[PDB]
Amino acid sequence: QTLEGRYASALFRVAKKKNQLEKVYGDLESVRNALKDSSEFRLFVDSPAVSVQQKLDVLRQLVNRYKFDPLTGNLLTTLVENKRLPMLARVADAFDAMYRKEKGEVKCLVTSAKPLSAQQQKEIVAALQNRAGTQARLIIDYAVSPQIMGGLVVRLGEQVLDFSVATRLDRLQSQLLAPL
Amino acid sequence: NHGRITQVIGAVVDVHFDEQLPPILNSLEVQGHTNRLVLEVAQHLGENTVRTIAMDATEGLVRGQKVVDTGAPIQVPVGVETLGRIMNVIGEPVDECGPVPAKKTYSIHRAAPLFADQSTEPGLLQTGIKVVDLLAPYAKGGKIGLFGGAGVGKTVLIMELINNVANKHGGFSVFAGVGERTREGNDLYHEMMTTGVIKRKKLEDGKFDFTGSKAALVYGQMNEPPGARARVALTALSVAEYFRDEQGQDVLLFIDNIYRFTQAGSEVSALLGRIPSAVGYQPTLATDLGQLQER
Amino acid sequence: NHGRITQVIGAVVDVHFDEQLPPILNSLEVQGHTNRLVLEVAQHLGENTVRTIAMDATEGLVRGQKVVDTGAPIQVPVGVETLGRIMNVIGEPVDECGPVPAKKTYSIHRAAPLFADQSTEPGLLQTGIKVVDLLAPYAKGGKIGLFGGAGVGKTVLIMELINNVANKHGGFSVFAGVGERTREGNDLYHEMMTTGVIKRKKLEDGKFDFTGSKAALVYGQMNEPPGARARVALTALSVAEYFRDEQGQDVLLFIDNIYRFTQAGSEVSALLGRIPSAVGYQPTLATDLGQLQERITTTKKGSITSVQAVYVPADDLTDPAPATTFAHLDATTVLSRQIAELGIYPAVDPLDSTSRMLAPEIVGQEHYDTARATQKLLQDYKSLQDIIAILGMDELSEEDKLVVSRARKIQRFLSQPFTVAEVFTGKPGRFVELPETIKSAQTILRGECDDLPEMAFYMCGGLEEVRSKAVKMAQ
Amino acid sequence: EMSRLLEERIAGWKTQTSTEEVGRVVSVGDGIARLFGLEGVQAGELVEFQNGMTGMALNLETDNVGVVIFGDDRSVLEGDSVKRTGRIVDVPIGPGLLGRVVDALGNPIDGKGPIPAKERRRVELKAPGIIPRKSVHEPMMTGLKCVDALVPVGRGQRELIIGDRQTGKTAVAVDAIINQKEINDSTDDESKKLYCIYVAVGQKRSTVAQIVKALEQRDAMKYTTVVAATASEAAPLQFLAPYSGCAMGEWFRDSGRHCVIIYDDLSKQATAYRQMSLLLRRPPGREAYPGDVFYLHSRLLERAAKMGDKSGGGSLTALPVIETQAGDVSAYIPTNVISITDGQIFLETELFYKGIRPAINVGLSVSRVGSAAQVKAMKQVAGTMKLELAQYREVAAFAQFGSDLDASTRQLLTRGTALTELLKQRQYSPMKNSVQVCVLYCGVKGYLDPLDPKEISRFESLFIDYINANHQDILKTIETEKELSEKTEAKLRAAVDEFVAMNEFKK
Amino acid sequence: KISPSEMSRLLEERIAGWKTQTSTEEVGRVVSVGDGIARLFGLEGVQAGELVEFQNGMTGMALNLETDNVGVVIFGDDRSVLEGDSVKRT
Amino acid sequence: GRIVDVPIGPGLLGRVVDALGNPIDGKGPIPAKERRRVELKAPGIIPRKSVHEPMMTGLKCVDALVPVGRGQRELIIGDRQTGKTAVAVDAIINQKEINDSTDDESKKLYCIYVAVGQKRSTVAQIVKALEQRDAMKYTTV
Repeated sequence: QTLEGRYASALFRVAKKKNQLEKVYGDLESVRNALKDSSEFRLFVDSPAVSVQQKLDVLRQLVNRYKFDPLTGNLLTTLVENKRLPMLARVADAFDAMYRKEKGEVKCLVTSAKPLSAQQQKEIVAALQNRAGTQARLIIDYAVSPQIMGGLVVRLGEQVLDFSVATRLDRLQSQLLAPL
Repeated sequence: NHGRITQVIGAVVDVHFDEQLPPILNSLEVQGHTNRLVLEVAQHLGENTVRTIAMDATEGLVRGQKVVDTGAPIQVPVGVETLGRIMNVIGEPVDECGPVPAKKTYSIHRAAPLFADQSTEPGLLQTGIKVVDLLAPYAKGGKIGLFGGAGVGKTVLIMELINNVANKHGGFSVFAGVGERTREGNDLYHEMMTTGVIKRKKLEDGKFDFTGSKAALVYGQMNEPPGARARVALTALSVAEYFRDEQGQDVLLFIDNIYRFTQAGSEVSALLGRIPSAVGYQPTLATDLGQLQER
Repeated sequence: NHGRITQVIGAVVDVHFDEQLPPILNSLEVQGHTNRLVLEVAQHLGENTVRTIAMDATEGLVRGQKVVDTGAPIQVPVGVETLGRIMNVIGEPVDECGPVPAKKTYSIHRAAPLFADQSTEPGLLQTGIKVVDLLAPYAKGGKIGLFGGAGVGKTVLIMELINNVANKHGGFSVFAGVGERTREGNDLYHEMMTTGVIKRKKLEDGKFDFTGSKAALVYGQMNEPPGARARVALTALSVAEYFRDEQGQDVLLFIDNIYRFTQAGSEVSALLGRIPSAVGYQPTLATDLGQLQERITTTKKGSITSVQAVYVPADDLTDPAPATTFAHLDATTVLSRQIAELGIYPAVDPLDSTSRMLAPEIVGQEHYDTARATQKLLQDYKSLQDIIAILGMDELSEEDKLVVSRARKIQRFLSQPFTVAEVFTGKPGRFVELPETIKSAQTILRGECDDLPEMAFYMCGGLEEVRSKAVKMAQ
Repeated sequence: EMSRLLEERIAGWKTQTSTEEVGRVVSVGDGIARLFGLEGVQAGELVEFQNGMTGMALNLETDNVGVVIFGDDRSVLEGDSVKRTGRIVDVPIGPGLLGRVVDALGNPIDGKGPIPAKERRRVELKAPGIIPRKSVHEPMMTGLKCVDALVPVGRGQRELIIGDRQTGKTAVAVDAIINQKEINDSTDDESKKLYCIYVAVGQKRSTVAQIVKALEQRDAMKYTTVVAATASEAAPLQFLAPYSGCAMGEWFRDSGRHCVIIYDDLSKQATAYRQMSLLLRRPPGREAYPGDVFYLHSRLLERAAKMGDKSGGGSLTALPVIETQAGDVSAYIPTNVISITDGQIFLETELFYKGIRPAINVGLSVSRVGSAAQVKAMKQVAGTMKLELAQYREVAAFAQFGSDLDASTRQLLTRGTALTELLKQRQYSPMKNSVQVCVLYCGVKGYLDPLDPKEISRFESLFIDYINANHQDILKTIETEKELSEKTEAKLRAAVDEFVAMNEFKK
Repeated sequence: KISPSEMSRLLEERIAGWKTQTSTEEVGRVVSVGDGIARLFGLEGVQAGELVEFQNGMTGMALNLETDNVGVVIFGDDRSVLEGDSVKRT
Repeated sequence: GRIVDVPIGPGLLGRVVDALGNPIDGKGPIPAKERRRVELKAPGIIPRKSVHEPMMTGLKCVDALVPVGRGQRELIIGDRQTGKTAVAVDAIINQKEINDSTDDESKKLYCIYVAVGQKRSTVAQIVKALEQRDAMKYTTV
């Protein structure tokens, strides 16, 4: 639908067709992690002082100096040609949120503090029998409003299963304030 | 600099450069077609792209067409050689008598005089007309409205003012036609050549010898697009500022209509997409009239 | 909850929260700032982003500053401690007399009273002014409007009504200034401290004792942003709702230039991203006003009488703001410049003025008939203005000349020198009862004062003064 | 992690990282600019471009920054670097601006040197409140008979000079400026001295030069400063210049001194704000003006105030000026300013074409302060003058029938005509207060009724010279007591009798 | 807000490395149609005021050249034109 | 899944309700079982007939010079405070005699007063004026 949605759908389709999925799959994770860890690649992408030629040159140097497919390089050249390089992170998020999807999903998830290997195993196996997707590489997080009960988002958008304490509590209260 | 056209929307040309963008109001020359086309920058947009107003028609233009940056705004020639001649907004002559062999050129966009370089002593202008010098005395550095069409003796009043100011004050004069009828311009030119305001004497080889005359002419024809008729009065004003500053003279400046100046400004603002003011006029009306008239 | 400023546009602030959002209308305090900047949430935009309107100036803000959510809307104190005290929109006193030691605080935003909790009982007010006592009687426990341009005497009329009502009221009262001059605000404060409406006492230890006061004050003036002008009337209405809900008392509520309540929205919606209506006004021009007016209503608990001054830009009564405001009023008084240019003050147009408390089932039939006869006379005089301007009075018949004479006489008789005008008029004030006005109007209509001149009715009050002035002018 | 790659390829990457204090232009046009960077920039902050041009950080979007350029859009290019000055838009103040013409931002133009600097008070400050403010209880000597009598201007007031073009607004302003010379030179005490500020907005530069020349001629620049934002100057500078003048006057307001600012054109400020808004794509309204015009003018005019006893006691008056179109005051801007001001001085083209100059009407001109801005000596006379002029205005409808009318009506017409011919004055010729009191006493005591109208000029002049030659003791007694006791009144009547004796007139 | 070059049929080529830009400056593809107007992608080289010709024999004038498209005014009805048609320069 | 709809019936007679049929009189719920869609198709050309019955307005100038039928759509246009609401309230009040002096529902005239933009004080005054004359047993608001 959106711009990043269009580019992500095109990349998903073409990589399902011609080259492979796993190469671009690993590429998107590496690119996002470089964006979120370097702290200067982001400014290189957003800044307009960088010329289009310097942009393409640095992108081709990253291609050569890293495990990189031609499809992602053509994607980056297209985003540069259309002035959509700042939409890299967004595109990556969309490509990870339908999608990045044939092999294994990445999901967010929240607790109060450090859980244990036992209930971690239980959580992953329960979410695996619920998903029936054989690959799941998740996230841990800590937000204490939902008191301790495990809330999460298995990343496909229309499933945010809100297994929490405070949320069920407030929903119940607002339900049972109904008249008669 | 050298750039390329990216799109053409009527009289609004968007141009792309690779490095060292030109400032606003600078001039750009298109290359790759006849009828030499000049574009005045007006706005930066990003992506090393700029927007320009054309001084002539844009029919026959192509995307990717090459453009050169002159490095300065529209530069009109100045001198005593511009006396008796006619000139367009880009300084070129349209009288079919040769080029202007002037030793100098001035930009049409010049800052007004400062607060220090200004005379505090007002003084009348000795024209030589009785009703004028009696009941509506003129002034030096002044601006006089002239409400009247044809059938009244306006062109003759103009020529008399020119001749008397040239005889007594020794100062030359300028006439600017801001979107005037072409037959009216021809009539005025022939009336000047008859009355002696212009002295166009043939030479043996076939050139002309514009000897001591009393008026330069600057015509922005009505068939010209918006962008010329708005930058014509500035051309004539620079031509007059040349005589004022260097020669140190008290000159005149006749303007055929300032409402067409305002029409052209409003048109240009509508093309560039500026939101119009109360009655359709531009939001830069008083500002443009002041940029003109404070010189 | 903590949040970050991401974008700033004049009187609008876009904030970003991480964990949990605040609801709409909630208050936020900016921390890295000199003064106490407060932001009122107005919209939600996604990405956990919020849009807010600032109650003070945004000069000094930074993209990154920190903001704290108070969890509730703006809270103004209430009680008998607000009496005899000025309070800005955020409740902070600017009287330089100490803090407000009130127990309870009310929210600026409250839902209006329901349909069943209303009581439309017809009463009258004793204003002492002839024009309103005769042709536009004011309703005790209802809304009253003074519509006018600039320089027609709204502030003077409100000050006269204050002098003639609030001092002779006994109950409580409130005055809101929404984009009016600080000069007249200070003047009202000092006139109240003079007349005893405000009773300030300085204790030995620097504290103050406002016990005995009978009027609160809320001032958001021209030296304030739109956010601090579109939220002052609501503060004053909360302060009055506390009285007329808990204390059960009947209150007055004088408001000066309610039009600013819309003007602020006009200089805010462009920055909030809304499409303009006909003359740049909002699409919410009617609801933003009705949500304010429906809180003003007599109920079974207490009563709010209200007196609102409504600006009229460019002397155009067809503007959307006054057009909408006309529908919410129980009594009306439209001032005119054409009548003020004649030196008549108050410059009330008695034909554009109207009321709901003029029917014979409220006022008597003699009052009703006198009012309707005066209106008929003035309309018959208006109908001859064109032919008098072109041709002249000589073309007219004798009945029409008598009509014109009586209409000019009753125009000049419907003019009163107020007490607060003594500073720029010199002549002393004239309180006027209703039966004297009615007798004078009856006599002028019958023809018992045709012998007198026309300039003998100018600024005289009753008829004995008119006759004494005619006697003195005979010399 | 990977910064070596960018440093190697871009060749200058390490310097463009600190986008918190340095930024880069992106777009330019219509006096507006867009910058990428400057994350720690304050709103309203002053910004310095590459070529010395300056601007105001108006809007702070999520990524870009929208800046208003105090100049023409030719010294600013896409790609130019931009710095932070680290301070809000500010202007210099204090002693050092007196006798100095300056631009909107305190930069001099008359070519006489730089200007010293205080801590540079801000421009868009907030006005005072209710407690420190004080009512007006002392006058502002303008030097015009009609103004000082019927339309008195106080010290802490905001009174409007409204009228069509070519009616004598700048003349009133410059006379008000010139009349303060004797009062300032004769005092040497800044509590009684009155400084001044003259803000020109959209005014012709030659006119401003002529005004400055006439003030230097009459020594009226020791205590005045001028702020010029003319028609050639950009629109942001016309928008600012009033606020800069008000910031220059706040020093006098807050230091116990007294001042008066004269904005000679506020409609041009409003036109420039309309321009900037339409170029910022804001939604127009009535006559294309936005809704922030009332706020625009009120921000500026609400600063004029009379501080109280504990806030020093200073003051700041304000004489804003407005040009109308065919005398229409039912427009939007005149009504917006009348709803802000504390009075009104109206000017007409009819009286100015007839010959009455200053063409100050009196039925439309008003003043809320009134007698409180007058001295008792001038009260006692201007009251009678106002009453008699009201009577004359009333009974002037039937003046052609003066022969058919009673002697009372003819006496009223004669007195009114004499007063109207007595209120006239020349350009650049003010009058002291004692002289005004003497002249109006002569007028209101029937000494001009039999006298011919045209003679009243030379009559007045001779009388003035007489009381400036012999009765200086009377003048000093009036200036000291501020009252017309019976003794001074009898002395004045004796002097008037001696003058009518020693002088011959047409009647 | 999407450009004609950003539609999801060309990006399947660009991502796939297809470099079939040998489509000349003479030929373009219709992108939108309505009310006597057409909007094309291509014809980088067409003059302003130039005539162009559609599949079904009809002709039009190119007026609004743009960075991403070309605006054409039609000398006839819109029933003949439909999205996806080809246009060639005369 | 419900399209916006409102209740209908004689349970509305004598009651005051909001736009959605929720009562605001404060005395009991709305006893009505059948609902109706808000936006509907008007009836066509065939299921109609000419206007032949009068609608007694109670006034004289209306009933004589500007008559009103049953099936008409007549505008009342004027300025503010001119007697617009009073005409309608008199039209409502004139019907209580016609309805009391019959039990034929084909001859009784029921009434509906839609108050858009008015203030609740005005609506309460109108309800009071109707209750004072027993003109609510055949009207709804």
